[PDB]
Amino acid sequence: NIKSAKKRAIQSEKARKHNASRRSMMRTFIKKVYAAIEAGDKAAAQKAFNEMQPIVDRQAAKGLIHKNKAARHKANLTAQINKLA
Amino acid sequence: SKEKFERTKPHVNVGTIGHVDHGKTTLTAAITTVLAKTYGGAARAFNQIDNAPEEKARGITINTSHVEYDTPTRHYAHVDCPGAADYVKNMITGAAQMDGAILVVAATDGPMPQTREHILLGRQVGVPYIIVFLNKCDMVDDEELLELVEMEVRELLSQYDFPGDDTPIVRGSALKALEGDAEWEAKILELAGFLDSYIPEPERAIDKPFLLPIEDVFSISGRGTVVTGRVERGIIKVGEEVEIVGIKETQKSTCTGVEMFRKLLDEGRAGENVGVLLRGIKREEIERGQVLAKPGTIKPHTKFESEVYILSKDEGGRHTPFFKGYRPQFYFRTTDVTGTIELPEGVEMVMPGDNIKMVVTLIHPIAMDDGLRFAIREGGRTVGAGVVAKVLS
Amino acid sequence: MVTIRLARHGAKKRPFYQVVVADSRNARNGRFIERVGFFNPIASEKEEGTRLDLDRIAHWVGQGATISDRVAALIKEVNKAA
Amino acid sequence: VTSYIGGEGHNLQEHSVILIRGGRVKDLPGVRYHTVRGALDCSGVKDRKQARSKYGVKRP
Amino acid sequence: ARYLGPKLKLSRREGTDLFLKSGVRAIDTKCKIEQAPGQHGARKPRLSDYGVQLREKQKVRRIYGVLERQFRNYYKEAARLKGNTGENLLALLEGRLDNVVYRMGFGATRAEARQLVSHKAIMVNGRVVNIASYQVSPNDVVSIREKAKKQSRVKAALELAEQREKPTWLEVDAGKMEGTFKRKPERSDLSADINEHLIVELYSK
RNA sequence: AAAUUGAAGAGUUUGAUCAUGGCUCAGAUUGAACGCUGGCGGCAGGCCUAACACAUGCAAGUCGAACGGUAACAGGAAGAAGCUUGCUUCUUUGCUGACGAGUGGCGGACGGGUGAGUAAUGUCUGGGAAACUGCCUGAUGGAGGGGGAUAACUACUGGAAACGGUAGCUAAUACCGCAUAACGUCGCAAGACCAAAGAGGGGGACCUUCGGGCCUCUUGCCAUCGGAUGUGCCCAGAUGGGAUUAGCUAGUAGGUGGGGUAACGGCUCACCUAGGCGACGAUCCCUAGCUGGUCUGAGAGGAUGACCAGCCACACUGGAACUGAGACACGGUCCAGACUCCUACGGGAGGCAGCAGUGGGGAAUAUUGCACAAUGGGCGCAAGCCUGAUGCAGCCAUGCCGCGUGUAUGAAGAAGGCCUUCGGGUUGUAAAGUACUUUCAGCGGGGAGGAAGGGAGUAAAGUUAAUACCUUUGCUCAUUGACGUUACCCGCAGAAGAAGCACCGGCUAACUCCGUGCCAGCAGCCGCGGUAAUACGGAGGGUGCAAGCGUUAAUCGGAAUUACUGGGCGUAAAGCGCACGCAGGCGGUUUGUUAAGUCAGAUGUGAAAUCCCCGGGCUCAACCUGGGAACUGCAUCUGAUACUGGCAA
RNA sequence: GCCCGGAUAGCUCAGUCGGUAGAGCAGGGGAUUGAAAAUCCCCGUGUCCUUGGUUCGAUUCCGAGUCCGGGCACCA
Ligand SMILES: Nc1nc2c(ncn2[C@@H]2O[C@H](COP(=O)(O)OP(=O)(O)OP(=O)(O)O)[C@@H](O)[C@H]2O)c(=O)[nH]1
Ligand SMILES: [Mg+2]
Ligand SMILES: [Mg+2]
Ligand SMILES: [Mg+2]
Ligand SMILES: [Mg+2]
Ligand SMILES: [Mg+2]
Ligand SMILES: [Mg+2]
Ligand SMILES: [Mg+2]
Ligand SMILES: [Mg+2]
Ligand SMILES: [Mg+2]
Ligand SMILES: [Mg+2]
Ligand SMILES: [Mg+2]
Ligand SMILES: [Mg+2]
Ligand SMILES: [Mg+2]
Ligand SMILES: [Mg+2]
Ligand SMILES: [Mg+2]
Ligand SMILES: [Mg+2]
Ligand SMILES: [Mg+2]
Ligand SMILES: [Mg+2]
Ligand SMILES: [Mg+2]
Ligand SMILES: [Mg+2]
Ligand SMILES: [Mg+2]
Ligand SMILES: [Mg+2]
Ligand SMILES: [Mg+2]
Ligand SMILES: [Mg+2]
Ligand SMILES: [Mg+2]
Ligand SMILES: [Mg+2]
Ligand SMILES: [Mg+2]
Ligand SMILES: [Mg+2]
Ligand SMILES: [Mg+2]
Ligand SMILES: [Mg+2]
Ligand SMILES: [Mg+2]
Ligand SMILES: [Mg+2]
Ligand SMILES: [Mg+2]
Ligand SMILES: [Mg+2]
Ligand SMILES: [Mg+2]
Ligand SMILES: [Mg+2]
Ligand SMILES: [Mg+2]
Ligand SMILES: [Mg+2]
Ligand SMILES: [Mg+2]
Ligand SMILES: [Mg+2]
Ligand SMILES: [Mg+2]
Ligand SMILES: [Mg+2]
Ligand SMILES: [Mg+2]
Ligand SMILES: [Mg+2]
Ligand SMILES: [Mg+2]
Ligand SMILES: [Mg+2]
Ligand SMILES: [Mg+2]
Ligand SMILES: [Mg+2]
Ligand SMILES: [Mg+2]
Ligand SMILES: [Mg+2]
Ligand SMILES: [Mg+2]
Ligand SMILES: [Mg+2]
Ligand SMILES: [Mg+2]
Ligand SMILES: [Mg+2]
Ligand SMILES: [Mg+2]
Ligand SMILES: [Mg+2]
Ligand SMILES: [Mg+2]
Ligand SMILES: [Mg+2]
Ligand SMILES: [Mg+2]
Ligand SMILES: [Mg+2]
Ligand SMILES: [Mg+2]
Ligand SMILES: [Mg+2]
Ligand SMILES: [Mg+2]
Ligand SMILES: [Mg+2]
Ligand SMILES: [Mg+2]
Ligand SMILES: [Mg+2]
Ligand SMILES: [Mg+2]
Ligand SMILES: [Mg+2]
Ligand SMILES: [Mg+2]
Ligand SMILES: [Mg+2]
Ligand SMILES: [Mg+2]
Ligand SMILES: [Mg+2]
Ligand SMILES: [Mg+2]
Ligand SMILES: [Mg+2]
Ligand SMILES: [Mg+2]
Ligand SMILES: [Mg+2]
Ligand SMILES: [Mg+2]
Ligand SMILES: [Mg+2]
Ligand SMILES: [Mg+2]
Ligand SMILES: [Mg+2]
Ligand SMILES: [Mg+2]
Ligand SMILES: [Mg+2]
Ligand SMILES: [Mg+2]
Ligand SMILES: [Mg+2]
Ligand SMILES: [Mg+2]
Ligand SMILES: [Mg+2]
Ligand SMILES: [Mg+2]
Ligand SMILES: [Mg+2]
Ligand SMILES: [Mg+2]
Ligand SMILES: [Mg+2]
Ligand SMILES: [Mg+2]
Ligand SMILES: [Mg+2]
Ligand SMILES: [Mg+2]
Ligand SMILES: [Mg+2]
Ligand SMILES: [Mg+2]
Ligand SMILES: [Mg+2]
Ligand SMILES: [Mg+2]
Ligand SMILES: [Mg+2]
Ligand SMILES: [Mg+2]
Ligand SMILES: [Mg+2]
Ligand SMILES: [Mg+2]
Ligand SMILES: [Mg+2]
Ligand SMILES: [Mg+2]
Ligand SMILES: [Mg+2]
Ligand SMILES: [Mg+2]
Ligand SMILES: [Mg+2]
Ligand SMILES: [Mg+2]
Ligand SMILES: [Mg+2]
Ligand SMILES: [Mg+2]
Ligand SMILES: [Mg+2]
Ligand SMILES: [Mg+2]
Ligand SMILES: [Mg+2]
Ligand SMILES: [Mg+2]
Ligand SMILES: [Mg+2]
Ligand SMILES: [Mg+2]
Ligand SMILES: [Mg+2]
Ligand SMILES: [Mg+2]
Ligand SMILES: [Mg+2]
Ligand SMILES: [Mg+2]
Ligand SMILES: [Mg+2]
Ligand SMILES: [Mg+2]
Ligand SMILES: [Mg+2]
Ligand SMILES: [Mg+2]
Ligand SMILES: [Mg+2]
Ligand SMILES: [Mg+2]
Ligand SMILES: [Mg+2]
Ligand SMILES: [Mg+2]
Ligand SMILES: [Mg+2]
Ligand SMILES: [Mg+2]
Ligand SMILES: [Mg+2]
Ligand SMILES: [Mg+2]
Ligand SMILES: [Mg+2]
Ligand SMILES: [Mg+2]
Ligand SMILES: [Mg+2]
Ligand SMILES: [Mg+2]
Ligand SMILES: [Mg+2]
Ligand SMILES: [Mg+2]
Ligand SMILES: [Mg+2]
Ligand SMILES: [Mg+2]
Ligand SMILES: [Mg+2]
Ligand SMILES: [Mg+2]
Repeated sequence: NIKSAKKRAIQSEKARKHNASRRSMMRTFIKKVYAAIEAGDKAAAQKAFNEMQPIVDRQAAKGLIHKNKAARHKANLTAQINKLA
Repeated sequence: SKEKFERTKPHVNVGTIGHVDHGKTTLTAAITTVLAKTYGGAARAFNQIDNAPEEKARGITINTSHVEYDTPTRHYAHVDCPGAADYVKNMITGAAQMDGAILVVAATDGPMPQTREHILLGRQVGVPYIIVFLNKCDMVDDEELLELVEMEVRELLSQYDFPGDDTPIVRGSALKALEGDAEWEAKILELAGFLDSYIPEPERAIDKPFLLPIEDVFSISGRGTVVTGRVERGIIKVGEEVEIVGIKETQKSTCTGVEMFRKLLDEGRAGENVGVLLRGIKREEIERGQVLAKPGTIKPHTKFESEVYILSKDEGGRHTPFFKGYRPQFYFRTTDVTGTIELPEGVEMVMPGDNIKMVVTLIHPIAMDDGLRFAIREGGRTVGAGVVAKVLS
Repeated sequence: MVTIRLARHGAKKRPFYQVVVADSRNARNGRFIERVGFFNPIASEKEEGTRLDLDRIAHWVGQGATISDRVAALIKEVNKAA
Repeated sequence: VTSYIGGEGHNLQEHSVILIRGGRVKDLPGVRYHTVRGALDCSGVKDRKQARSKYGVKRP
Repeated sequence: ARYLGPKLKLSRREGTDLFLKSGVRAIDTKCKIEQAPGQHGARKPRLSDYGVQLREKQKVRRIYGVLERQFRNYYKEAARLKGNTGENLLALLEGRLDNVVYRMGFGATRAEARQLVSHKAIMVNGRVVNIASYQVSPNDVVSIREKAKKQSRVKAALELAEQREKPTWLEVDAGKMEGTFKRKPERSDLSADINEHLIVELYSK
């Protein structure tokens, strides 16, 4: 390509390697809660929720995840713990 | 079109002349590799002098190719002529712009019919100086046989009105100097010395207004249509008004970049081959034969009086009388053109070897002024030289 | 970032600037919120020249609108200067 | 299509590229165009003086 | 831009004296006026309703020295202005600078006044003006500059203006070549012969 | 005060007529083209077809006050070596200033270009929100302790190149812990949970271990809550043509529940119900960017959407996401396809519907312009550097406007041409000649206004421990123009340099004759031309128009020939063969009652430009431009309730 | 830049290997009927695409050109 600001074509390739890793980490911790939900009482689910709550809020602050995404991942997920168990 | 051409060392337009398949084009290939190795100029090769399908399957050259070899004293500009009997028309354009030729007669074959036709065209058009070069040598290992050919070349030039005995004859194989033989490399370095010594500094016309005959039109995927040729008189500055006059009619234009062998120029001076660039003109509408003049200097004419000197059998021309309605080819600066002759009153017939004036109506108009020199030709041969007397149109 | 800038209208060799409140991203002559007076550089010593409604400037600059290099000085021209 | 060649005499033959303007003749059924005299290969009419924009002729 | 042809020929075709060839002498009696427009002036014309209108339009053009493109623009301005469309056509023509300079007396003919305007001689409100179609505003002071003041062509031409009717809407000094355009010209003040009515009709269709 | 003063007909069917009715013409135009003649200025304009293919130069960079770099480069300082001992050679020095490379940050999504698609996802007005919002900004003040590593640089290799790998090594506002938390997020609440980066201009006092510890200020970095700003969505009507397209439709139409979205939603799933759209045109088809406007018109309308400005859409063709405040990204990425290039045949580059330029297709349409001086726009603490944004330099009458090829007198009514009843007429005061001016071109000299600033120094006022730096304001300096031999002015010389092309039976201003004898040709309609032509060529008077004029194409007009304003249907074209009848259109009449229609008012809005009036500004004018009206809207809120409807008796 | 083909009286075609070119359709001095279907007579009415050469003599054999046809290349 015909720009010295190509740097952004690599720089962004370098970004998403990191950006996908922290994103994948969060959604595995959310999957850990959804795994605990289904056949489990008020114990294993809320332990997994207590683990992911710091992780989801942290990634919301960095600009990876928007604060509304994080708000739903508590709101709808706490309702699964509250209603079922 | 990147590096700027520095105006140092006098420009001279050189070119090879000689018989068919006589080491004429191969001489140009030898001069490049010899001069480029020792002095340290640009290299090039024998291929770039003549490629295409026409000059490979056959081997013979048609197009007037150009080469630029440099030396301490002067900056030369080569013009390799075709050489055959069929290619005399495009040769005369290459031979007209040439100042000092390099004749090519060979030590095995010797002088041949075309060699006499080439030197004939050189005199009437304009070839002041000439240098001989034996382009085989090594094939016939003998002292007496090779030197007998040198005598007949001295006879030819002196017979056809050149210096002859005074011309510096050189010997040397072109193919031997192409590889790397120390004896034959030095013998063509001697030819470069003979070019400097014999041919003097050429006299230009950098005062009277701009004119430039077109030898070959290009359509450079570049800039637009480009026209090549030697600047006959005046100068060419970039972004200057240029009127194209000659065949068809007349068209206004402007120069947007002059060059010298793929290198930039500010001022295209007189007496040097340059590729002048024209603005807002297509490939087809501009053709070969027209001239790049300054607006108002020259006007296209289709009728003119002219003092024609007809040749006899001894000089080389017609041997029979002719009457009004005869149509020969009139070679002006570059191109030729057909035209009907109208003789004066009190002249029944024009005999060969005679001085008379006559009106000449041309089929195509060409740019001309009073005191322009031309050479009439017909039937694959010369007819009569002359000069323009009066304008009519 | 909203900004108060000159728009450049008028004929060739005869400029007439329409000082105007617009978004920075929008083009010079294009989109704007509201025009706030004008400027005429080729007016000379006579009746009219430069007019700039200072009440509307306080509504934008007081909020948060940057003033361009020229319009900043046309404020300095209209208030005090002489 | 078919195109009417105006004026007296012409240089059109076999091929020859010609410019065509609109306008019926109202006589020849089918002909609905004119050849512009002067444009391209279609030359001007010989010896016309009055009305020479039509018929594409130069000054005298 | 200008006619620059045989000027008195126009007066015969029209019939009436157009003041094109007025000049130093008062009356011509030097063209066979009325009865010789061209080769066939003896031919009595039938003269249609389109004719009389087109003749009347050409009369007012040729008097004031104006061309169809510029004259058609005066109609467009005259229509857009208040009051009578006919009276405005004439009033806008009369407000021209080459007309005012003629009516002041600084020019034997209207073409002379036009050249005198053109050639930087005329000056109004301390400003030089080259334009013949300069619309002279009410309450102005046209005058000649000190360089070309009291030259050969003007002094002889001003003596002719004493024989002329002399407008009421403008005033002239005569001593120091100084004029004063006061009010806009009234219909009843000037002409009383050239019909505006027919010109208003011609352009309407 | 003003804001509209605006409405023409004629030829043509017949022996003649009046009607009906087509056909044609006079006028406006324009992204025009060609033709003929081919002088200027000003303000404009300039690939409509191939969204065709593109070589060559360019169009987004930028920051040393974020950091390693003791630096790629060019240059001072401690010291060195030659020898003309200051002339030269030359190692160290953040150390001279800065900066090629690089990580960072912020820009590249704006600003430019083109209408391929799109008949509604889009556009216009009017609404609503269920939203996000880098940089600007108003608060609330934090801003504390750590630690891997990571390029460049080596080191070592792979590759023809493009572009890698492996061993170290190191830097940061880069990167992730960490304590830390609010009116923040979540919960019914108790609780739990969630962040940051330091720089730089200066310093008296005292620590000096000199890296200066430490105080100042300016800026950055944060946390929500509010601005302003764009952007996402959503509903109302409006926005082409076709029924020789009447049936289309299965995530289809709704529900519950889960996921996902910045945000709601069949956005997407699982199940449930059987819908939904449709004769006030669904579906399918063809064509089409849309609007402000433009052209036209008496107006209603009709046509159109080049230039300027708003919005959408697209980027070699089909996809997908990544990065971001913003893109599913014209000059990013990755595939896929077609098309040209380079090679060591292994794999590679490749995107002008930027700006110039080119080849092509064409009736046809620009300069491989100069500059950041200017307003912007990007980054920067400032200088700056970048910009084909923008201005402007050229080209072309393609136009709009204003200038000019002189202006007086001039009778022998000359010559010559043309006509003639040969008496004369006419060309024609035309010309020749006499009076003269001499705006433009051409020369020679003056010379504005586009320029605001920025920079370097000064006196004060803020700041503070401080008369230092820093911030602000006066004040002295020397400067900044691509245009540019500028706008404009003044002297010079001498009418000198400076014309047009239509047609001239009729309609339509303008006729005499030599005619090429239904030949040559003319023509927009009626028609001309067949040995006496105003209708053909030609000479020739005019007629007409002017640096243009013609021809042609195209839209309206006239055409009241799609008629709403404003036509008809006995015989001219046109009453279904005649009934019944749902949907639809219309509906007698007096008292209530509503307020949908209807009207009155008011508020909001109908972007700017355009149009118009009043003005002003350039020598006037086009042109630009200040200020009002308007934008036949729509929306609401409150009232007249006669008239229409509804709901009543 | 160079290779090839094409041209014959007004139009459509015959004729040539040097022996000096013809046909219809044409048209004209031409008669019919105010012009006329069918009539008669009558000529070719010619730069053999142009020009030169080898020649006793060239359409015809050999150069050089004209404008047009189609083919292959060169990037200052
Ligand atoms: N033995 C020998 N042969 C040579 C020499 N130089 C050239 N040649 C030969 O000559 C030929 C070159 O002929 P040129 O006349 O140069 O080529 P050309 O100019 O294209 O030929 P034309 O265009 O036909 O004149 C080649 O085939 C060579 O083999 C030499 O020195 N010795
Ligand atoms: Mg995975
Ligand atoms: Mg996983
Ligand atoms: Mg934690
Ligand atoms: Mg992100
Ligand atoms: Mg001034
Ligand atoms: Mg700036
Ligand atoms: Mg027509
Ligand atoms: Mg005619
Ligand atoms: Mg004009
Ligand atoms: Mg009208
Ligand atoms: Mg009023
Ligand atoms: Mg009107
Ligand atoms: Mg009749
Ligand atoms: Mg009848
Ligand atoms: Mg033209
Ligand atoms: Mg033309
Ligand atoms: Mg010209
Ligand atoms: Mg312009
Ligand atoms: Mg296009
Ligand atoms: Mg199209
Ligand atoms: Mg297209
Ligand atoms: Mg393309
Ligand atoms: Mg380059
Ligand atoms: Mg490039
Ligand atoms: Mg530093
Ligand atoms: Mg750097
Ligand atoms: Mg981009
Ligand atoms: Mg976009
Ligand atoms: Mg744009
Ligand atoms: Mg854009
Ligand atoms: Mg363009
Ligand atoms: Mg467009
Ligand atoms: Mg558009
Ligand atoms: Mg919608
Ligand atoms: Mg959308
Ligand atoms: Mg609202
Ligand atoms: Mg918010
Ligand atoms: Mg940011
Ligand atoms: Mg960002
Ligand atoms: Mg933020
Ligand atoms: Mg702040
Ligand atoms: Mg407070
Ligand atoms: Mg407080
Ligand atoms: Mg604060
Ligand atoms: Mg660390
Ligand atoms: Mg470490
Ligand atoms: Mg490593
Ligand atoms: Mg390591
Ligand atoms: Mg360190
Ligand atoms: Mg650190
Ligand atoms: Mg960080
Ligand atoms: Mg903790
Ligand atoms: Mg705590
Ligand atoms: Mg709550
Ligand atoms: Mg930290
Ligand atoms: Mg600090
Ligand atoms: Mg510091
Ligand atoms: Mg401290
Ligand atoms: Mg908003
Ligand atoms: Mg489903
Ligand atoms: Mg997002
Ligand atoms: Mg109408
Ligand atoms: Mg439309
Ligand atoms: Mg366009
Ligand atoms: Mg433009
Ligand atoms: Mg635009
Ligand atoms: Mg939108
Ligand atoms: Mg694509
Ligand atoms: Mg796509
Ligand atoms: Mg898609
Ligand atoms: Mg993101
Ligand atoms: Mg988004
Ligand atoms: Mg897009
Ligand atoms: Mg997508
Ligand atoms: Mg691009
Ligand atoms: Mg692909
Ligand atoms: Mg490239
Ligand atoms: Mg490129
Ligand atoms: Mg382009
Ligand atoms: Mg082109
Ligand atoms: Mg073409
Ligand atoms: Mg250039
Ligand atoms: Mg430049
Ligand atoms: Mg530049
Ligand atoms: Mg610069
Ligand atoms: Mg500069
Ligand atoms: Mg700037
Ligand atoms: Mg600063
Ligand atoms: Mg650059
Ligand atoms: Mg010109
Ligand atoms: Mg106008
Ligand atoms: Mg004379
Ligand atoms: Mg000059
Ligand atoms: Mg002034
Ligand atoms: Mg200035
Ligand atoms: Mg200043
Ligand atoms: Mg000033
Ligand atoms: Mg300062
Ligand atoms: Mg100081
Ligand atoms: Mg300069
Ligand atoms: Mg300059
Ligand atoms: Mg000057
Ligand atoms: Mg000006
Ligand atoms: Mg004189
Ligand atoms: Mg004279
Ligand atoms: Mg006949
Ligand atoms: Mg027409
Ligand atoms: Mg006679
Ligand atoms: Mg006629
Ligand atoms: Mg006639
Ligand atoms: Mg005449
Ligand atoms: Mg026209
Ligand atoms: Mg109508
Ligand atoms: Mg009717
Ligand atoms: Mg009937
Ligand atoms: Mg009937
Ligand atoms: Mg019927
Ligand atoms: Mg009936
Ligand atoms: Mg019913
Ligand atoms: Mg009803
Ligand atoms: Mg009723
Ligand atoms: Mg009803
Ligand atoms: Mg109501
Ligand atoms: Mg109302
Ligand atoms: Mg209102
Ligand atoms: Mg508006
Ligand atoms: Mg306005
Ligand atoms: Mg007024
Ligand atoms: Mg005004
Ligand atoms: Mg004014
Ligand atoms: Mg003024
Ligand atoms: Mg206007
Ligand atoms: Mg306004
Ligand atoms: Mg208003
Ligand atoms: Mg009112
Ligand atoms: Mg209103
Ligand atoms: Mg309006
Ligand atoms: Mg009420
Ligand atoms: Mg009631
Ligand atoms: Mg009442
Ligand atoms: Mg009621």
